[PDB]
Amino acid sequence: SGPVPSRARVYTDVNTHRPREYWDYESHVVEWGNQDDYQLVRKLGRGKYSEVFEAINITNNEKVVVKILKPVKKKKIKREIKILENLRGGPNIITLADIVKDPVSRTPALVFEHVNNTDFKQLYQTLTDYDIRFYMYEILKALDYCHSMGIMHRDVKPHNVMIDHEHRKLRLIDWGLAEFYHPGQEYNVRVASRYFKGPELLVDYQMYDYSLDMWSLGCMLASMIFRKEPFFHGHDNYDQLVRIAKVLGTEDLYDYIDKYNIELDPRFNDILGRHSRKRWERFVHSENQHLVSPEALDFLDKLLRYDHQSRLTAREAMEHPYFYTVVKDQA
Ligand SMILES: N#Cc1cnn2c(NC3CC3)cc(Nc3ccnc(-n4cnnc4)c3)nc12
Repeated sequence: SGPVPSRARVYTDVNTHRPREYWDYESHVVEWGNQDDYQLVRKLGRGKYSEVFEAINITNNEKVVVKILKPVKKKKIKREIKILENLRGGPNIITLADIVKDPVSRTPALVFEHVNNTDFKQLYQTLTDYDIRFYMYEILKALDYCHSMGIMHRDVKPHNVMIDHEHRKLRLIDWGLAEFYHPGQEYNVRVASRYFKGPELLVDYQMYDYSLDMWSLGCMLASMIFRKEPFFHGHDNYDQLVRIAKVLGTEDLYDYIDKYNIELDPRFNDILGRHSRKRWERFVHSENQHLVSPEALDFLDKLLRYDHQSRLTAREAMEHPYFYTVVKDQA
């Protein structure tokens, strides 16, 4: 007779108190700049819904990044744009600088500030214990901000974090999966990269919230401190939950599904089984030990919970002892 509802613990009603225009993005009319202000220098990457390029703004000679959209429902384009406009100027959020359209193709393109990134496959190996703490704090600033502005990112993962290590500068990018949180709303669970999916997505619980992002942050942290990328390495969406169960154990999994009355896919019946909750030490070794501390593990344990209501908020995470060195240094 149905699954049990959930409300976010924090920033629950923030969009309700706003003018409709703020979250009702289908009514947003898009303000188009001049496509001839930007000349593409070279391709930077691909996506599911985009091709990305370095470009020059010829009026100021500023370097710029251009995300040319593949055909996607116009609703989804207005959402990314609206979300980006709402968040502009927020801490460690990428700045949307312009929106242009090819006058012939009619293909839309988003123009962003350039960050002098160093790709994470090279950067993460160089990273000290202190660096991980510093950049994790920087990410949490962005997440607390967007959550406080009524927005879930829903795609937090290393590819979506730009770090200019030289200037100790971080930007959270790709708001193309992001959505507005409204209490009661049932969301698409076919979101996020497999390795970063929260249990709520994996068991098809739709009434999820900001805390989804905190799970994915936990996945990031785990891979960085344990130097194991990715941390939960499922073969598919089913085996992804099993890879999690083999670590957080099945006891809390079934208490979770019980608490929310979740109709578990029949196909999980075979493969899930019974597994104990492991201790973090099973993942410590001499190569990664210098990154691992009791603080780090305490923090990680409080991100990585099945029950979304029981995970740390961004603000609570920022107040954790793991960050005391960082908070002191920022004053
Ligand atoms: N936004 C943004 C942004 C800023 N600097 N920077 C850089 N800087 C590096 C020196 C080159 C690379 C990059 N790359 C990609 C690749 C693939 N997808 C995206 N993307 C998808 N949706 N939004 C962005 C970005 N994106 C960005």
